Amino acid sequence: IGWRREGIKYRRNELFLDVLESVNLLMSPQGQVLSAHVSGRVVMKSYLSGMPECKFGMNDKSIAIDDCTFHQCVRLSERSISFIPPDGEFELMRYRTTKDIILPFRVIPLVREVGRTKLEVKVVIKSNFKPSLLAQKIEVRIPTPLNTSGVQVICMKGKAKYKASENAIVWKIKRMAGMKESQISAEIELLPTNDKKKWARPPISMNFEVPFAPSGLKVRYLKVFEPKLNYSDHDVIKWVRYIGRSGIYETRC
Amino acid sequence: VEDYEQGLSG
Repeated sequence: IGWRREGIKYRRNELFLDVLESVNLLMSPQGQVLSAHVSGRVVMKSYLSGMPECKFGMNDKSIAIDDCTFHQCVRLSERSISFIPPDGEFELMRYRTTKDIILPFRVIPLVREVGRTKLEVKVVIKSNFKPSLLAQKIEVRIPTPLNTSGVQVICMKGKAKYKASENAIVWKIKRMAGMKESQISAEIELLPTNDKKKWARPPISMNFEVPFAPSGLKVRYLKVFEPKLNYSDHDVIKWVRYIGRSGIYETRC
Repeated sequence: VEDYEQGLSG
């Protein structure tokens, strides 16, 4: 074992697991999911005495993993995962998922043209997850046409600015609980324009962080066995956090 | 969103 030395001892045998998923979505204007995937990694931070043999178990039956490499120390086959981890922080596994992804937010855009002069836009977001969980760091980014003289917005939650240099309205919300709805309206004031070329309407995109794996993955157990030393599994202090963040998360209209 | 939960569940 060239990844972990042999004299390692800790008063407090403790490990930390991070499940870090980025969830990607391309959604049609009429709500069809055009494309969706999740990339994830499990990072482990372990302060464990000796040369312990852990078994990592999750609900891979109950979700479907489409492939994934592991860390050198993983013993290859419920065909569950086995290893002696390096001390400190390392990447346990990396994975991909396409089936049965929880799409934490739903974006519902509504767009109305007022002659040649104004666009009326309403955008609704819906959080799709347990009410006890908060999403945070939410941005909705609404692209505006190149011939935009100015923008008025109203929204009850958050703050929104027109950012002319980037041709987008950006709406930010610090936190938002599962199973809710929020909306923004904007009046976009148009300059006159070359009648011929139509507006090539980029999607509305989102940023967010959520405290669960959007793939549905959960950690069931991480079992520690070091059989020379006089600690056992139930002496180990175990922590998990899940951090699901948006990758490319777009809704067309 | 980035708080450690103690123990693993299912």
